[PDB]
Amino acid sequence: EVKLLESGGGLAQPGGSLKLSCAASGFDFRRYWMTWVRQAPGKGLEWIGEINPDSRTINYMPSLKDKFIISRDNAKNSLYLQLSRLRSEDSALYYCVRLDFDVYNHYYVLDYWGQGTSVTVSSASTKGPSVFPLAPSSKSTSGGTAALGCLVKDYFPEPVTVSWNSGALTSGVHTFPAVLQSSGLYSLSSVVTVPSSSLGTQTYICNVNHKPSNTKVDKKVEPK
Amino acid sequence: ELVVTQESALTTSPGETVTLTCRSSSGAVTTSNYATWVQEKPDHLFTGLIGGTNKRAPGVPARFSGSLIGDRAALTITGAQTEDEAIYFCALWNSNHLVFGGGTKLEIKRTVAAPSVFIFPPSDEQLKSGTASVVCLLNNFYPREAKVQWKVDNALQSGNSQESVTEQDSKDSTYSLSSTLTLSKADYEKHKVYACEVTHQGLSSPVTKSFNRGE
Repeated sequence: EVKLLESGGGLAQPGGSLKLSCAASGFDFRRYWMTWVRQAPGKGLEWIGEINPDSRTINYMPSLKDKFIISRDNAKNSLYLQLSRLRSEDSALYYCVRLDFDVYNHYYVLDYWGQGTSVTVSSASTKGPSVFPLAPSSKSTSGGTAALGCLVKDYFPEPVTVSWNSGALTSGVHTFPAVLQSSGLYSLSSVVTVPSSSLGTQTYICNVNHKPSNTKVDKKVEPK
Repeated sequence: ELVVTQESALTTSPGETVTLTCRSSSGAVTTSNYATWVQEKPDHLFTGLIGGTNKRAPGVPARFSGSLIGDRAALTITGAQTEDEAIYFCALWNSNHLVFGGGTKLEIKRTVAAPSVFIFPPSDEQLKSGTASVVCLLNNFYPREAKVQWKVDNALQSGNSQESVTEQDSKDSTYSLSSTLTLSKADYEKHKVYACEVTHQGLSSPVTKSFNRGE
């Protein structure tokens, strides 16, 4: 019940600036060094910097002055990151990370990580997805299973979240990595496979959320 | 420009020992670099595994250990389990800074498994909109290499399909693949037979799933 919840992400215009924030609970935030890390789509991890408990020591990745500004507010158990002079290379997931120091043990670990906020730097406007059913058939069964799904098509920017039956259905679910179409828009599919004989046994609803365009869609996928 | 390098990809079987390494362009990796390892599982789920070169973090299974091998830091997994499939990042401290390696993808081997194949026609809702997507699903297969060929009235399609693959499943060690063929509504309506043709090591001959437009 260590919690690290990020916010502040979304679409930002090139050259603009943006403030990410992270609220922490379930540990004594006042005593811990905190870290920001990021990861560009399909790429590796990148350390941005860290800040000690009293804000007197702030370490940054080699970069041009004030590209990043890290601060914290111990009264609000909160950590902040100011990004400035935004360009497309800044498009990433940003992670709030707890650093476990320990001088006697010679021990420094990034033990607790937040889920991340997404930042996309672009001047293209936002687009909500269309959600189309991928309908199962009783006659189209492979390997003892029937397959159904949702095609989440033509959205910008990433990400979308997908779930089935409001999170009640998880077994047999595969949500695929999104692909970037030549139109500049993303597309992904989410599928569920179930034992053939259980097909008419339950309802299948895909729940699609796209925060950047405020699109929530609930699609019932019917045997057809 | 300290650069940290790791192997891109490694494969091991369950129960075997596997060693991941981490090298530095500045010097031998030393105790003074306080090497850390971080595990990334699907859904951006992170776990700190090792700190200070060789100290295993609380909660982490005893199977993981850290050490130095020659010039490098090493992560060793003894008796690899299917749930050990992940990306492993090393990171080195160099004075003020932390520097991540590029990460190592660890694949866990299993017996060959043929894909289940499914084809989905475009929905009527999509066709209202002027385009048509045909989707092909290859479910739960191993190893990763799989060919999908799209055919439209038996003509091989090229340059109008996209495909994406899941990470290796932590329980059954398989992959799934999804491929989309995109054409215009007008081109979709001109043709009858839509086929997804699949080849894979587990299939002694190609599996074809197809449907006829409006049947």
